[PDB]
Amino acid sequence: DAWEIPRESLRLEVKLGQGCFGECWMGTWNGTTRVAIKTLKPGTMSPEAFLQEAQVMKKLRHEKLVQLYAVVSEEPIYIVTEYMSKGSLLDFLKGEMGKYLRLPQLVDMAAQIASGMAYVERMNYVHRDLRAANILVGENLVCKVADFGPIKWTAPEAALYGRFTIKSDVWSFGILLTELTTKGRVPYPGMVNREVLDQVERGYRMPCPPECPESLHDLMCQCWRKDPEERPTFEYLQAFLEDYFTSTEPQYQPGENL
Ligand SMILES: *[C@@H](c1c(-c2ccc(Cl)cc2)c2c(N)ncnc2n1CCOC)[C@H](C#N)C(=O)NC(C)C
Repeated sequence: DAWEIPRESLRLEVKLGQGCFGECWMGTWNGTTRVAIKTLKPGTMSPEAFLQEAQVMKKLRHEKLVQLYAVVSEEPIYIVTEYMSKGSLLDFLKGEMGKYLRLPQLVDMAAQIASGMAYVERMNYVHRDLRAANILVGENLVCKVADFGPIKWTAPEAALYGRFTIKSDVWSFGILLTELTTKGRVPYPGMVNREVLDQVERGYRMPCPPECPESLHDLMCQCWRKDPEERPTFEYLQAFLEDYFTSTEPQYQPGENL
């Protein structure tokens, strides 16, 4: 295992995250290079359980998935990755940084996540938890996919029958598109989880968010088709979002919030 590294090489400066699973920090690796590090509390999560997501980050490599750098596979376990300067995509949209984002940047972000997911698609994996809080933003508004181990984001066939496919990811990607256009507000405003399952199942889909182009709401609606197989591919979505402003919405004018 060439991914393995020694311990004195990690300085853990700033503390970013925590919970049941363990902490995650900003650090340094061999004195110079800036990294992000994620830790394990041995009590709650088991040793072979926490490893799970790191075996998965070894077998994947793409400019839009957060990159593995090194691992310390002896307790307490450490996982080392590139440092995404600008935090979770959800915080970014909610906070004072995201009030000035308009459609052109928001669509470019969507296209980058779509790229990363089209790579997941090609490699026959399934994400399961694709949403704005597990997208990390970097310098120059680079967005990358982050979690490798919630009914408002999960497709119904998945939430009800455990059927998690790349098509169930496409559903979630559609909800992610509403997070990008409402500055990271919670999808299904006012509805609690049990009420969302009922409504969705009976055909309800979110309306076109204010100032969102109808062509982009149509796309969300393709991603939310009752039938998994009539939802588009990430290859299709990528290509669509990449060319948005020539091929679909060349008329685009900026507005007050998009
Ligand atoms: C904390 C975290 C990470 C991160 C993600 C994945 C891995 Cl394997 C290691 C660390 C971040 C990175 N890479 N860059 C910048 N910020 C990062 N954070 C976000 C800080 O959240 C406040 C990680 C995430 N996301 C986390 O908190 N996860 C546990 C399971 C709660």
